[PDB]
Amino acid sequence: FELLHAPATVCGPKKSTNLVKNKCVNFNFNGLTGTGVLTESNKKFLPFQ
Amino acid sequence: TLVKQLSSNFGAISSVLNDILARLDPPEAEVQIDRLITGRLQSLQTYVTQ
Repeated sequence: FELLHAPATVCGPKKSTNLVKNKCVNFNFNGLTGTGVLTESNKKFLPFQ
Repeated sequence: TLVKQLSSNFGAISSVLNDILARLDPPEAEVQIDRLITGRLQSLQTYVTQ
């Protein structure tokens, strides 16, 4: 396994949940084992990041 | 420099602890976690002394 943080494809066989904003949750994105509050931001990205 | 010291291996497989935890079995986690604990404790003692 080539373990990194770049966009992964081969993800495990577990179904997804929905999302709740403005409340402290322990999100699990494609990796990203953290905890915080999810607020819609304004930082304008670029088409690849 | 104190904050930047957190992002270092110190000899373990990876820096971030919450990625070690979900990536090694409990019989193997303590060794990596211990390497991190000793390193971070040393950094904190250095900062306090200065």
